[PDB]
Amino acid sequence: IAAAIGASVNYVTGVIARDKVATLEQILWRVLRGNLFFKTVEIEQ
Amino acid sequence: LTPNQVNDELNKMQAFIRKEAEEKAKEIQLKADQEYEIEKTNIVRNETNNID
Amino acid sequence: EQSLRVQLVRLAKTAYVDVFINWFHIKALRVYVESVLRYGLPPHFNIKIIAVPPKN
Repeated sequence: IAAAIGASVNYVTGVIARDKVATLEQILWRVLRGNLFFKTVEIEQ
Repeated sequence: LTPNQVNDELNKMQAFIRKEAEEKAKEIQLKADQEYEIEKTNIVRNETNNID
Repeated sequence: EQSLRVQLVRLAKTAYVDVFINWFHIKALRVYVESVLRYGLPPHFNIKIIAVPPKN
């Protein structure tokens, strides 16, 4: 909500072809850098 | 995972961000009290020399 | 060889105990550091070391 035109917080936009690869990244993320992600997803073509 | 699980972690995120910053901010203001005294003594000793 | 032999067994033994205490330092600190980083609140953790009888 209006914070991805700004820079008050950082968002990482990205396309990935598999929700599978999204998972592995989620694992790496949680285990070793703590619990600091908000994971949202939208379907593309 | 499920949206609920991801929201438990979300809550954790803003917890981390806040706690490391309070911890940072205590150290930051503690250097500011050492700096007040020291600068104050330095202005004074310089000046009394001039007055002398 | 004789002089080296006494010195070496003694040194290994002394070294051993020290290297062991340091190893256990790292592991204890590595579980605390990990725990705060993944879990967050509450500040204090319930930590136990459980001795497993052999092969279980």
